[PDB]
Amino acid sequence: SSNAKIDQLSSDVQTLNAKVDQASNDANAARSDAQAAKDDAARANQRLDNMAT
Amino acid sequence: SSNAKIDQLSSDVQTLNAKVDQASNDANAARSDAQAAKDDAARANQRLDNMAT
Amino acid sequence: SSNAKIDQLSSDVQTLNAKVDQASNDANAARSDAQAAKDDAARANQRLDNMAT
Repeated sequence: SSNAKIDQLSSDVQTLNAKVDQASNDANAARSDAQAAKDDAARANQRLDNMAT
Repeated sequence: SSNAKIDQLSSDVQTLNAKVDQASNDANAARSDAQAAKDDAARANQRLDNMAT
Repeated sequence: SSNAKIDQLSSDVQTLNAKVDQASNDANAARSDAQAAKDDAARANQRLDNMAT
């Protein structure tokens, strides 16, 4: 049914919106965590580099 | 065409579902990897902190 | 309205496509950054491991 199909698509879209917003949250969180870790690892390696002296 | 437009939207939705599920996989993987790296960098810095003594 | 609802869904889909592509970019970037950080932290810990000797 045309109306039935439109209604199913409306629900599908809402479900996708929720999934999409959640994927972004996870991605932004990951972007953040990765940035912090990359900096902290860079810091540990700098400290090691200065160890010879 | 109404039916034609509905059919195109149905296909678009399916494509988005696949893209959405893939973005979540990448995000969750990244969240995991970042957590592990942040911990490992934190560990390296702790070991360095204890180096003075 | 059937046509009105179809038009709203078309716009919703386009918005989701943009959000979906952006979430993937963030996720892939995060995957990359996390990989680099995990390697750099692993490197710092290896260097520390060799410190005893």
